Formats: sequence, structure tokens, C-alpha cells
Amino acid sequence: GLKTAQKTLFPLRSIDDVVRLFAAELGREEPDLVLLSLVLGFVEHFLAVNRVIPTNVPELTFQPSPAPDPPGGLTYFPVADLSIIAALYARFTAQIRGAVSLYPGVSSRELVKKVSDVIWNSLSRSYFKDRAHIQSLFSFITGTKLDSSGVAFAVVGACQALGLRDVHLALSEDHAWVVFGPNGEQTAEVTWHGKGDRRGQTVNAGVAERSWLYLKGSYMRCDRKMEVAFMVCAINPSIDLHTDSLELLQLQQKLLWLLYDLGHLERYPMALGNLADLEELEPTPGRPDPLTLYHKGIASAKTYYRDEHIYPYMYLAGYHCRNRNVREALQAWADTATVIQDYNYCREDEEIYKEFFEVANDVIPNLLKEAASLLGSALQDPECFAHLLRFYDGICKWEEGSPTPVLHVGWATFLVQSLGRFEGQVRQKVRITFQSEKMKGMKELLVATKINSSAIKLQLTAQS
Ligand SMILES: CC1(CN2CCC3(CC2)CN(c2ncnnc2Oc2ccc(F)cc2C(=O)N2[C@@H]4CC[C@H]2COC4)C3)CC1
Repeated sequence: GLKTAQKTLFPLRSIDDVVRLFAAELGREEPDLVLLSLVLGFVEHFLAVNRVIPTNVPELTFQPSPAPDPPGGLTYFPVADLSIIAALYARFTAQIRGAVSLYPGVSSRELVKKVSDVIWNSLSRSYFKDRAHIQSLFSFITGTKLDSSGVAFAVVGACQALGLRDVHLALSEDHAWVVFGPNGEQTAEVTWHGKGDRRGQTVNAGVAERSWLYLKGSYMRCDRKMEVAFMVCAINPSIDLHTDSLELLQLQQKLLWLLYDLGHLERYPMALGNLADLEELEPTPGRPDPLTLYHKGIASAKTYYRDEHIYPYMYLAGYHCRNRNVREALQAWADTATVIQDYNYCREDEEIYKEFFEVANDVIPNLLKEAASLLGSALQDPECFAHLLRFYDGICKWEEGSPTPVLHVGWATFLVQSLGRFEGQVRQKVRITFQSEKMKGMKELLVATKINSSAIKLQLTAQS
């Protein structure tokens, strides 16, 4: 049953009606995660899954009369009636409350597994786990489909609906599970990970193996407010690969600012980075500019998570790169590799591997080609060259002694090209200490007047 204070806010006819519902729920000790996620999923379904009116803008013509069709296209909002949303809410709570007095303010491992099994066993047996728009309880209720972290959110939402206030969402930079118990020290896997589960297990073994997936234990223990922030970050504006709903972007943006003003992103580095990326494209007057927010996310990760997160520096580097700040982008990537070098590359870390691959083999090559077209230039600065080498040193040190290889011949092709962007007289100016055995073993090749492509390929692809 929905409280009477929640009912009065309906119907939701605009983004700001949604913002006030979130504003009202965040003021309470337990924001209703189920209600909020259903509303977002309903809105997302009718703005992105079943797009009622296309986003096409007609060809810019002019004439004395008005245009036959709205010349800039249309934005819209699907009205969210209380009857529709309350009915879906009642469906979910009727499901969970009926499915789980056996368990007498701490939750047992047995209880957490049962709630987790209720969600798990409701899911469709065959669907594509990486589709868009299957993150919300609206998707669970109306489609019985959830993506990987959506399972974990739904398990937490189910635990809240049974009054299990010690069960919270735990988040790494690519995985989700639950924490519970007297001091939040109990852990349980509740979903699968990767393109291929450990359900029921603790995360002790993943923390001990020092994989990026478990962040060496420096992962996010959410409270109820950070769980709202997660569902907001989980909004997917994509209508197709090349088209985002303006409405859903604007909704996510205003909701992130709402959480920001209430202080609920203080320990959420990726949320601050996501907000900065939104401000970069659609700046809000009177708000901090994106660089301020990127540095807030880095400071958050230093303050609360031992500076063991990767993405805060990737957010910053990408912004510098898109704004042609070559020195600052290369430095931020050198800082990114400086964090990863203390991790072991394990079999479930493909996501951060893919981001590093894109940086090394597409983003940096483009940044350097751009700088060469301009050509003081960054390609004439030995500090930029040294930042490039430190980036590769961190990657090599990451690989070194890891159970999974990192560098392959394709990486060496782009390294040789990037080295070539710096003239030999520039490269011969650096005097650097490397950490990785791989980079130590080719320091001389990196600063030689002629770049020996075949020798660098051999060295970069040497085993371990
Ligand atoms: C490389 C770049 C960009 N890149 C940075 C990395 C994110 C994509 C863009 C930012 N995302 C996150 N934002 C906020 N909270 N969690 C995020 O991540 C997860 C963490 C644990 C987990 F189990 C699943 C996800 C996950 O993937 N997500 C997305 C969105 C929220 C969450 C659930 O829905 C899908 C991932 C420059 C820094």
C-alpha cells in the first residue's frame, strides 16, 4: 500500500513532477525504491522502448505561413496515472510479501538468499542479458527481465518491501551484490557477472584476488539515498544506437542535481562523473562547470575509497581530450594507469580492459593526430611523452604477474604510431624510471632516434 502522502503527488505529467516525487521520497528515512524505480521504468518505457512519436526534425525550409509540421520536432511526456503505477506497485508487493515469522534487527544469510531466490526464479529463462531498458522494477514486473545489476537492485528493493533495513546495495565499478548484517560486513552474491554465476557466495575471494571487479574491498556500500542515486544513474536514454531521448537525459540531469544538492553524491564518484558529462553537453546556468565536478569525483574516490577507483580519472581525461587539452588528458591517463598497476588482471575484468584498449588504441592516437594537425605544442613537450610512457608502464605493471594477458600485437601497432608522433629530439630529453619489467626492457627502444617497430612489437607482446 502506498502512503497517502505519496498518492497526492499523482498524476505525474512532467519531469518536474517526477523530481518532486523523488524530492519527497528522499526526505524520508526510507525512500520507496520500488515506487521510484517503477516510475522511472514506466517513463523510460514510453520514452525509449516504445517511442510514440519519432525524433526526426524536418528539413529547414522557410515560407510566409507556418510549417506543416513542428519544424524542430517534438518532445513529450507519458502521463503517469496513480491507478497505473499503484497497480504495478501492488503487483510487486503482493508478489514479494506472499513469497517470503520464520526469521525474527539483523537479517540472516538464509533470509537474504530466499529473497534473492524469489527475484532470480521469477526471471524469464532466455533473454539477452545486455539489452537496454531492463534495469528497473517496471521491467521486472511487466517483462520478467532484468540486467545483471538490476537483479541486485531488485533484491534490495524486495528486502526493503519486507522491512529488511540492514540489506543494502554494494557496488564496484562494474558489479553489484548485497551487504547486510550488524555493521554491513556480511556479503552475498545475488546476480551473475560478465558476458557468461557465484550466487550465494561471499565476495571474500574476489577481494582477496585483487581483481578490479571487487576493488580490493574499496567498493561502495550504499545507504538508501545512494540506492536512489544508482537507479538515477541507471536511466537509459537510448532510443537506438544513434539517438538519445532528450527527455530522459534532462530527467536524469535534474535528478542528479537534486541528489547532489542533498549531499547524496558525496561518496558516489561515478555519479559525479555522470553529472559532469551531462553538464558538458547541456550546461545548467549557475551550476559548477564540469571540471569542478570531475575533480569532486576524484576527491571522493581518494577520500572514501583509498584512491583505488579507475573511472574518476577516465572521466577527467575524456573531458580534457574532447576539449583538446592534450597535456592534461595525457596526465589524467597516466594517473589512471597508476591506479590499475596495483591490481591483478583477472578473468572478469573485461570491462576496464575494454576501456583501456579504446584509450590506448583509438582515443590517444586521435588526440595525438589532432595535436599534430595544430603543429607550445604538446608533441614538443617531453612531459607529454613521459605521460604517455607512464600510461603504458601502468598497463604493463598491471599485466605483470596477472593470471590473464593484457597486451597483444594490435596494441604494439598503436604504441609505435603514438611514439612516432613525438620527434626523436623530444623523446631523447626524458629520463624516466619504469616500474614494469616490460617497459624497463624496452626503455632504450622508446627514446632511440629511429623507432624499431618490430623490436617494440616483440617486447610489448612478451609473455607476462
Ligand atoms: C569510461 C567512462 C564512462 N563510463 C564510466 C562507467 C559507467 C559507464 C560510463 C558509469 N556507470 C555507473 N554509474 C553509476 N553507478 N554505477 C555505474 O556502473 C555500474 C557499477 C556496478 C554495476 F553492477 C553496474 C554498473 C553499470 O554499468 N551501470 C550503468 C549506469 C549505472 C549502473 C547501472 O546501469 C547501467 C558505469 C569515462 C568514465
